[PDB]
Amino acid sequence: IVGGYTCGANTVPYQVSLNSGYHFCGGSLINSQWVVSAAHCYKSGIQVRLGEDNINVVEGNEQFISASKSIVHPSYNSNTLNNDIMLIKLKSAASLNSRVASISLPTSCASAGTQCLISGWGNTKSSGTSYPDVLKCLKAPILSDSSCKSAYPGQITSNMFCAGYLEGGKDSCQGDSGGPVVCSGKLQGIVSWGSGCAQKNKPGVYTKVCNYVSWIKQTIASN
Ligand SMILES: [Ca+2]
Repeated sequence: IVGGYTCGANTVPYQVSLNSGYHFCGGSLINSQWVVSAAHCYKSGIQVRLGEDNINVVEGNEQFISASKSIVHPSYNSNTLNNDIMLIKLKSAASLNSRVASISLPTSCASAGTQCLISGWGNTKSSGTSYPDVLKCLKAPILSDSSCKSAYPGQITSNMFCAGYLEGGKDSCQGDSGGPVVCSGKLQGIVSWGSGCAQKNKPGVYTKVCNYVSWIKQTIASN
């Protein structure tokens, strides 16, 4: 997250870190057994880390649970990033509490202008590199589909939306991928892609979760 703030420990209780020896992507806890992330984050050998603030220090509220299964969306295209969503099942159920909590799925799509919370452990610099230990947060609005398409000609599908600031300076970034965009208490987006980070006229692009609720629910119900 570039241009954001320190969230505070366990203030974003649905945020998870995906770990394969090292943090590599975010995700969102949607029930005791299942995490939502980006398909481009797929790899084997995932350990889900819940209850994290500093990802390099054991602070006392963590739950580390290995994934048993991951399910990339059936129509994910890694070239275009269309349908950049995947589900990860935990080998054992998380113990839900005030600091480890699921986030609700939306019932309707969000609108441009809605303010959302974007979070992660990704790069905090737009020109260099600096990776934080503690969770960072950014409040940002959803942008109009016409502004989004104009920013990224030929690249924005109906399964994507833009959020952020056209002036630059405030965005998600590498290492935030897979993490949440939460608006009014609902998971509306997944950190997906962008041109660099925090660049003028190049807002963040997010997977549009509302399009996937029926796939998420039916997949969980049979897996
Ligand atoms: Ca920790």
